[PDB]
Amino acid sequence: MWIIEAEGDILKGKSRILFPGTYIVGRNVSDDSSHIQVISKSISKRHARFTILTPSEKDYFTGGPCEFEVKDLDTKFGTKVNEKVVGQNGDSYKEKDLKIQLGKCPFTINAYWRSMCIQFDNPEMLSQWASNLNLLGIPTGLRDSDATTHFVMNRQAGSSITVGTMYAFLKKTVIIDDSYLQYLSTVKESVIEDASLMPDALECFKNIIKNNDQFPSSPEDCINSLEGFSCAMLNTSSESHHLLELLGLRISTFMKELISKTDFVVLNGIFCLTIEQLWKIIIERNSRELISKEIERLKYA
Amino acid sequence: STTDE
Repeated sequence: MWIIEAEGDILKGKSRILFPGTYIVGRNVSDDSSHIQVISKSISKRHARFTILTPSEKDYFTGGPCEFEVKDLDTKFGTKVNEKVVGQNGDSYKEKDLKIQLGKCPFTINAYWRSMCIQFDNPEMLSQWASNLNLLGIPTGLRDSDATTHFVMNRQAGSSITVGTMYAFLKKTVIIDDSYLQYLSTVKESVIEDASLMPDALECFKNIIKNNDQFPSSPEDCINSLEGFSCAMLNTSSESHHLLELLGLRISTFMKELISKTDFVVLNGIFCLTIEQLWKIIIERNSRELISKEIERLKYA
Repeated sequence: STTDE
């Protein structure tokens, strides 16, 4: 999401999260959901318009920012972004750091993008929440992305967690749920400061995994728990390969050396396992000669 | 208030 702050007291020492939509920025304007007061001699009463576009689907995958546009409102002393004069018709920016000078004000408004892309585990969940989050500047999606910061698991309806959840946990993504989304549905009209929505996501995550037999204590104890072992699967996606890598496994992807060198087959007279079955073991027992001894029992038998 | 330096 986009945030602005400034040096000096030109924004009253406060930062602000800017959602998609339009703001009028100026000396004689009151801080509400669509106006930003910036007090300095050389800033016009109504000085600039900032327009933030809503995110595209691509940004969920690239981690790119919402397009940020600046128009100068025919002012006395002009507007610059990153030292470039804003012309008539304005300019648009897709960089993640903008230094915006209004007039001759010696202090710049500093706009920066904080990464936040939300993956959903369920298509009906995505369709219900996507428009809501997009209006906050938060890209969303279903498929795997390297720009994902948060992952929404389905209601753990007294049942097993999905591979998407297991994967998110392991790559150290913050796992959230419905209750945090309900919180986000609260905030569009609000004027709130930098990092306002992030810690609640971490609190949600920490509470989710507490007393939960689908999770161990941390990603750290799961990571490399199967080192020394090796496996094989059919047309492994790079995500499932990375998932198995994170468990410390040696992987051989296929389309006498597939059989006796490889300890088991992961799926979707050889010995086969699902990732779902592998997760059950990856939690269960204690040590490296215990939590990897039940997996070593399933191989010999 | 009129804008200046």
